[PDB]
Amino acid sequence: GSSGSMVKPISGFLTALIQYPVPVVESRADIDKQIQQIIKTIHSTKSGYPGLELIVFPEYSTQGLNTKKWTTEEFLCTVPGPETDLFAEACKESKVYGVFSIMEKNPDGGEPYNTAVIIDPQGEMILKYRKLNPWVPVEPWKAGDLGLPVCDGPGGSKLAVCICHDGMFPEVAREAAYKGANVLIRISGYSTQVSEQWMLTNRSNAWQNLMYTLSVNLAGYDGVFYYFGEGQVCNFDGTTLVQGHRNPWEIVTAEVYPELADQARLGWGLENNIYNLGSRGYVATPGGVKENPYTFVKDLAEGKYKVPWEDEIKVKDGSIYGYPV
Amino acid sequence: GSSGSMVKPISGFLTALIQYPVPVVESRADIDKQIQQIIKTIHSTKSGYPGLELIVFPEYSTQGLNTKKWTTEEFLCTVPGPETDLFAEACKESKVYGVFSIMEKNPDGGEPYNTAVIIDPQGEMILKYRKLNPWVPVEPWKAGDLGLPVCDGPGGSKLAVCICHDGMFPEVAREAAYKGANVLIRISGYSTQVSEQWMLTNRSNAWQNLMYTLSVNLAGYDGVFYYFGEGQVCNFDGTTLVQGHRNPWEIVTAEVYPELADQARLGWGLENNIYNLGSRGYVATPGGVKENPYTFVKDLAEGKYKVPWEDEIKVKDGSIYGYPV
Amino acid sequence: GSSGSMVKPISGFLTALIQYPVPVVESRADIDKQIQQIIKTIHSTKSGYPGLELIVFPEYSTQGLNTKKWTTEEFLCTVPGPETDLFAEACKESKVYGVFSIMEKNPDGGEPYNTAVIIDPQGEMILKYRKLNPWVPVEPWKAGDLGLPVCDGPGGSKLAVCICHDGMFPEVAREAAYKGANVLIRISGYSTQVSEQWMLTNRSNAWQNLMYTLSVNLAGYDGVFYYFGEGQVCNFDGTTLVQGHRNPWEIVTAEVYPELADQARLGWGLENNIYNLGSRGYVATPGGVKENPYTFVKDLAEGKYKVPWEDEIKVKDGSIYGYPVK
Amino acid sequence: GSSGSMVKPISGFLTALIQYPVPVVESRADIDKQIQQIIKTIHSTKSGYPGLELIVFPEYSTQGLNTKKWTTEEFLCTVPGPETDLFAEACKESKVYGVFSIMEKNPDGGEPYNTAVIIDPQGEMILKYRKLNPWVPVEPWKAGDLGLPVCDGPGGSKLAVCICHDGMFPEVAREAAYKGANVLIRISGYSTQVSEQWMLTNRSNAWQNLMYTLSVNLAGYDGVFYYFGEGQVCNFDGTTLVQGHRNPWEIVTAEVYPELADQARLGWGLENNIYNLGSRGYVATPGGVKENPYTFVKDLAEGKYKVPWEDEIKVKDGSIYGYPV
Amino acid sequence: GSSGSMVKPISGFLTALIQYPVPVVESRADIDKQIQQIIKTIHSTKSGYPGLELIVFPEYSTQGLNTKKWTTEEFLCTVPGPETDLFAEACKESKVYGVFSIMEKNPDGGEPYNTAVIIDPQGEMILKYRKLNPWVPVEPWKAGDLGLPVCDGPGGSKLAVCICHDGMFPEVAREAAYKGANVLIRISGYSTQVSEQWMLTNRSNAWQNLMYTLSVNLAGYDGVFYYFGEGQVCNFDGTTLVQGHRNPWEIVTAEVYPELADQARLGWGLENNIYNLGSRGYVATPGGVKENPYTFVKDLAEGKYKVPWEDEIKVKDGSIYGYPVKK
Amino acid sequence: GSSGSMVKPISGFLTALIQYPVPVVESRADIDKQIQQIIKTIHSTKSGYPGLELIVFPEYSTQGLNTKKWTTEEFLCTVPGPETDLFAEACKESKVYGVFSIMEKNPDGGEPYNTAVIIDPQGEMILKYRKLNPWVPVEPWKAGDLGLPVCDGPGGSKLAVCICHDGMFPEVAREAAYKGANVLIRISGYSTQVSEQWMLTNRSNAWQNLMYTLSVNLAGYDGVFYYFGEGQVCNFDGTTLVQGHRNPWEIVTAEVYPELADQARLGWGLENNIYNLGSRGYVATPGGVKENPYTFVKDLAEGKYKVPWEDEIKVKDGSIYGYPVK
Ligand code: NA
Ligand code: NA
Ligand code: NA
Ligand code: NA
Ligand code: NA
Ligand code: NA
Ligand code: NA
Ligand code: NA
Ligand code: NA
Ligand code: NA
Ligand code: NA
Ligand code: NA
Ligand code: NA
Ligand code: NA
Ligand code: NA
Repeated sequence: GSSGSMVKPISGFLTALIQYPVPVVESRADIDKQIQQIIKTIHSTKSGYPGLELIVFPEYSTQGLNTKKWTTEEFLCTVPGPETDLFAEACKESKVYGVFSIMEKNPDGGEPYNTAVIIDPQGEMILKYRKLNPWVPVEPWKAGDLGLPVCDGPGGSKLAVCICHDGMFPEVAREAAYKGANVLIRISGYSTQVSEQWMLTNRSNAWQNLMYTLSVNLAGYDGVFYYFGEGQVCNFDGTTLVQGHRNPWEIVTAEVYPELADQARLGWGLENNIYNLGSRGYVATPGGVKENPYTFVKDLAEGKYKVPWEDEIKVKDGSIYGYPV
Repeated sequence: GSSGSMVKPISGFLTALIQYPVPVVESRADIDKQIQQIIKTIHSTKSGYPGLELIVFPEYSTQGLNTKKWTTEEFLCTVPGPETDLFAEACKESKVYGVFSIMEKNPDGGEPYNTAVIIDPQGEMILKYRKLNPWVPVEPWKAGDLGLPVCDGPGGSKLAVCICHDGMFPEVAREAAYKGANVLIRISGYSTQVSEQWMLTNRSNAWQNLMYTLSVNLAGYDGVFYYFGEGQVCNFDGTTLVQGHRNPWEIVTAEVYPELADQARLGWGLENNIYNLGSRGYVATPGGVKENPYTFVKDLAEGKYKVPWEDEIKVKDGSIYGYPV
Repeated sequence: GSSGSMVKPISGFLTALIQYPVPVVESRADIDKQIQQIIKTIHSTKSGYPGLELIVFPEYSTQGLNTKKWTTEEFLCTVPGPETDLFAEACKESKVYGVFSIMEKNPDGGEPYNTAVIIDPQGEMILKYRKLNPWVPVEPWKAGDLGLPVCDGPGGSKLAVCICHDGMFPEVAREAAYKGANVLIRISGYSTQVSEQWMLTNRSNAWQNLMYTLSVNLAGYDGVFYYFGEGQVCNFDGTTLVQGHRNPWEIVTAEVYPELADQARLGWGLENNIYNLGSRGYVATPGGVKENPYTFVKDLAEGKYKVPWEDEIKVKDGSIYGYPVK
Repeated sequence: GSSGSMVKPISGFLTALIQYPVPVVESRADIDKQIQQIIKTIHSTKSGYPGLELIVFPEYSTQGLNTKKWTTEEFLCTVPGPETDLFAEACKESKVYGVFSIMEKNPDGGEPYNTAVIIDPQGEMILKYRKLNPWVPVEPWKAGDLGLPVCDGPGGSKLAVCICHDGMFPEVAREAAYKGANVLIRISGYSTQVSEQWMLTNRSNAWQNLMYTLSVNLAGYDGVFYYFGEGQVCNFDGTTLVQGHRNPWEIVTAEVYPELADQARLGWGLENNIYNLGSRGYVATPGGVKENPYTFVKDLAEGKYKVPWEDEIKVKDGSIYGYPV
Repeated sequence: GSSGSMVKPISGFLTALIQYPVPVVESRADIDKQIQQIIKTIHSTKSGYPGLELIVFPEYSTQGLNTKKWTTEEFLCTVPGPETDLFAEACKESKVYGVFSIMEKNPDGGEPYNTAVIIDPQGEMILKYRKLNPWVPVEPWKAGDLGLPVCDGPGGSKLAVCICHDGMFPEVAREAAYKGANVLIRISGYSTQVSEQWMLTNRSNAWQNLMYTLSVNLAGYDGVFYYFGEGQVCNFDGTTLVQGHRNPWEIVTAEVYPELADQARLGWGLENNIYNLGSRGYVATPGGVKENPYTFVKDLAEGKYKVPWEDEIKVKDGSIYGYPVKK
Repeated sequence: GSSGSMVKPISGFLTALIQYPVPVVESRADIDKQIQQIIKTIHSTKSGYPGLELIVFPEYSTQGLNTKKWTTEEFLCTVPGPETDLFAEACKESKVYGVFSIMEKNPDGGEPYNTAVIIDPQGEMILKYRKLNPWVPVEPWKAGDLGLPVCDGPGGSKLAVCICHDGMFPEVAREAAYKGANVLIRISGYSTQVSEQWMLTNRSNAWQNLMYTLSVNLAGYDGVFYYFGEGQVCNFDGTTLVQGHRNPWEIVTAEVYPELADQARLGWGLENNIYNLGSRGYVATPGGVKENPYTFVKDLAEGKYKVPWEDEIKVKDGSIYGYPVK
């Protein structure tokens, strides 16, 4: 990749990551005002960067983090719904791919999901993802049930999205890559608690999988936490190409060349780790050793991952934040 | 942890990571010479740091990387054998735990293993590990078949060792932690190709698992590659506490406090990721959702991990380095 | 220490350092407004971080830096007084230790002090400190007369506070440690002039004394200076564990483990400097050489510290900032 | 200051800091060898940098750290003596100021001193300093008894020297400045244990006192420790101007402008800390408050500095390193 | 230099670089507001830093970047004019040198210029510079026609100013030095696209010419771009002495010692590059070889600089930003 | 680019920059030893990195910096000559492009040149460059007279080479780019005096020209100077991709993708500076303003570049290093 210009590059695409100000949301009218602001930002960012093809908004940019109201019906939406339809129309008008965050009413009447979507330049929803790893114990969201999907994006990209806490699990980035993604998008609403670990994992998620990472967090203060922004683009070898600071409204742009990541995946010998993981020691054993050597992988596959100190873990429900058990 | 002093700390232990000069080895006599030099280093390092409890030598410190001879009978050892017995006697005399690298004859006559051992202050071998992920296509070693073991170490530690390339797989660090390790040791013989990614993964391996990492590579030139050294100690939150440069014989020391990592594992709410991985969204679903959402985990567990571009991967054997297919 | 979570750690405590926006204060009503905002921040920060035990506000967070009014009666408070009582009630309700800044009317009628207090989770004032080293020539405050006190804090801590400019004097950090502190708190209202030296001294103050440092400055623009924020937590070996940027309202949190600093003080050989300072060369001389080798220490002790170029120093009063020379 | 050229600057002087290889010294003949090497280095460095006025060698550059022989008569010298005479002749011939390290026989037959000298371009010894703060418990040296002297140096400098561990005490840098020094020279023989804290204190020692710092350590391995080098020049505001790495024989040069430090001392208002220390709150109290507010200063002045936990300190003699009672 | 205090240093001067908030400007009334705010900032900054002698405002601090109105008559000014007269009165009252940005009506009726001025402590305009390298294709400004002037400044300085994109051309910094400048001031209204390259070029512009650099950008969001601030002072050897972050209203101050740069220029042997450029290999050839070895220098001098891939360059007019393509 | 693997990438090429130990050279026999060692390094490096296409050796790697002997006939070579023939045979055998440094006898008997060559995988010399900017006053070399040439390299590259001090002149990097280079190679024998400025200029040379930079210096001590190594690969936007430290024999490798730099040159709008330099303000003036605004460019083009303080410059000959003046 590169820090880029304002044009569609010959190889690849231009992205803008928006360090969107954290919303303070008290009612549905406030959600409508965030929707209008997000839409305004799509058009304005396209006017400033005419070659733009992928614009990325953070987790909670639509609805905020009003922890006293965020699972009320007033604060939830269907996906797709009227709100994603408005985002879609704006993506169609500006001819961009957009990434949006919606807290989603559960269609079966159970606990709501934390959802991300990608909409293409024709206004079609091409990816819907439900956050696999809610940020417990503060978050009430149901664990996502759609796996980690991938879609075709601009400039030969294969895109996956993950949300905030998801990106701390190397299993999320590995899965994205395994499903074919050469660009992992991470949209986020973290407080300052993990500012260093955000940058660190954006780099490791990239390197381990020969995959670009594009990552952005909300920025500013909502009366409880400060959200750090730190929009970040990492090359497929883990090198940071562009890094935002902690200001509301910082825009982080870069040229990304997906073909280079694909080529490394096809071409690399030493450090072709995405391939090596499941085909070990291929010089000694033609084709590589396929059997799994990791007990955690077996246990997790079987739905019985259990750390040996689990009985002594103190925080296992939401009571510390006042959620009923 | 801390950059420390030369004493046994009240809560933990003192470690010395040796950026051992890369050996140039032409015969078994040269291996004997390296053995003697390693042993000399155990005693000298203990004399300089009287509180020392864990001394760590890099991969290939015993035998070098003579790629024309490294799988000949002359260049291989049994584990345990006379060579590990000499290391053991030195650990007993200096009253330290030691970590050593031996290229190991395969007891069935097949391809040899790349092995690491931990020996305790009584001279007992308490851990034997065979490199799970050889550095293909340059390395001829058989994929390890002993899993990733853990043992009791000094200062309340639970130690695991991995070797070089292994530490680029987040699955290795995750497995170590899952088996109970609160300190992952990475012994390494990498060339300069991965200097940045070495530091990056030592940090991410620590953070993702609330685990200390202690990591050291050979240093210097062997006539083919330059080996970067870069001994590194990372806190359980991923923060680098001490970092060596690229000189032969640099010694990197630090105080490590294993109980702090155990306590974070028992105590942390937000970012208790080692627990969260297999018990998702516990606020919405009491006890957490246990079902595996990752296709790669299923496929790997089933011995059928296969990336979707596998047929187009160019490097699948050792022919580029002159190994017969 | 560590960058931490939102829980009370098993060995220590969780702290939040608030890069409070610099207040623009024109009247007593504005001071009341800041008090309300500080109190609101205590409750809101505790709700976000349930394990929180120590919340730290910067210098001038209560009253601002209105240099045309800051020594008028309207802009000063008694310590304790109604304002610290309101802070105390908030610390009691949220069950936290709090650190606050109050410009203090001098009880004898002389020049006012720049004061910091620590209030415990029962709402008791457990520490009162008057700034030893006013930021001259801009600051009008009387040099502090209470020494550098220490108190018991959360998680086995022994806390000391210093204010802004104080932390540029290694003598301040040394004194805190010598009085028993294993955590030095620095509350500050600096402009951008010293941004780099802020971070540097927070590290050196820690390392030299085998002591944690927790330090935070106001952030934002007041119409004259930009205040840099840069909340910072340093390990007892000087390593920065967490670092804020320059934004108003950034919260910097960390886990601190005071017992690790105490243990290093008891255990370290090489680099046990807090002990070595006054007991030199103990291998050659059993018990160490005790006699003072520093002329500045003697002179300062005797109230006659005088640099050899003192007669040629140009700035010796507040006239450059329009203070009358008295 | 500046990273400079190879000329005598119009306002100041050029310095070369030598990351001299740590000597391995087994006899007096080896000490003679180091003397010859040091002298060779004076001449060669002057030939390379014709404007050079101050060359600085590290602690133990003459005699090494043979901890089994370093207090024997064979390994000690008188100061002045034949060895400093040879250094002096070399300074005279090359027309430079030089800074040298000698372990010094105690003229009364008691424990030896660790000594530094400055010799001028006429071959006169203009400064003799005995290490105030031996690095206990490893070092056997008697605590210095000459205070912290200052002398006139090149380019309007007032020079002080301190040794290794001394520079960890802010009281040493403060004393140098109080005696009139505008350049503090730190010659050192530290192991890698304090690499970070070396750079940190070289910066703080400068900033706190509006003083340049010029600091250099031995580099390389002596069979026990690795010595980090890291020659460092800091501006009077604490900014690092030039920084060496950890290699034997690295030369760190810089232009230093002493009059700029003197001018800041005369001119600065805010942050004139060297003046402010003993004259507090001068706006409220004309002339400043002079009384000492620091108990440690009183106690130290009275020869009774005693930390409140002193009875529980574990390391109070050299027994951990095998020094008798 | 040094991070400094708030006094006039004995050898040099104190500067304040203002990371002025990017204005959102809809009308002339908004331009008048910015003028008042700039003036307020001059007085307030002087009150905070009594030794201050040079205050620097960014490009577009007066008029913003309203790309739909920025070349209308309502949004342009004459230089000098009533607006620079108000800046001048404020410099006189506070006794400082000031650096200001004005989008300038072209006196011949052609396309407007992007202009910077320096005003001295007596309120006299001592430098006027028209941006040589407009930020194309977004900017409509006429390429500057006044060269790169220099003037006398405080503390023995010889000042030059350049504007934003200008500082990406090493030819600009070289020219400033060649004309005698020992301090190059760069005033800027860049978006985040070049945040790293800003810091990099401020250092290289300094080192290559044995020249101090003082550089500052607008900060904040205007509804289209985020402007990064990053006020920066570099020593004459390229070392960064002080660095601002990306916040609106950050003030970056430093002591600068111009005489140290002059002395290096007179004194340095190895790396006296500003001299070496045009007198090569003087040990082998007494006086140095003077002939041009660079084809680009010849071509540029002759007004025929043409890169060998020029015919394939895609962006050669303003159409991608909706500017009509003329002639 | 990328930190890469050991393979020929699908879009570009793999390079190895050798931080070759500084030679201490006392005679022609020592030069022959360096030639053998360089050749050995070509073969060994190819064995370690089978996809390698470009290997780069530093300035003075063949002959050292024996300043008392370096212009004697014994220490000089012809270019081409037997020595470059041996390098060429090694490049042919290993199938790599190689970059070498030779101090070159002047064919007219005058002062010698400091020369760099590029040899291709068929053993053909495809580029010869004489150092334009000798490192005065220490260097005795004649100012180069061949301009700054360019050649075709591996992976669609257009290569230029410059030598040490040359890379401190932005005019050198600009010229390389103007002649078509998308990869500038800088081979160097600097002392530690310019360590920081080396890294800085390698980045600015890249960014200003939308050009990759590949740069490497000798490393180690020769009895006079320490040579810093610091092999460095910069992306065409100025971002450092790989950075060596100061050790002898460090090998710095990277994948470089020349077509990405060409594409940015064709495609970029904002910051297409290599184009913008000579066609200014093209929105206001169709085609851009072509007239030169820089007096230094006019003066230099006219062979009359003269700084206004030139009469007061103190160092104008080699006398400070003992070179006779005339
Ligand atoms: Na638009
Ligand atoms: Na950007
Ligand atoms: Na269990
Ligand atoms: Na593998
Ligand atoms: Na297995
Ligand atoms: Na423990
Ligand atoms: Na994993
Ligand atoms: Na330099
Ligand atoms: Na200090
Ligand atoms: Na790599
Ligand atoms: Na000869
Ligand atoms: Na020739
Ligand atoms: Na490399
Ligand atoms: Na010409
Ligand atoms: Na000519």
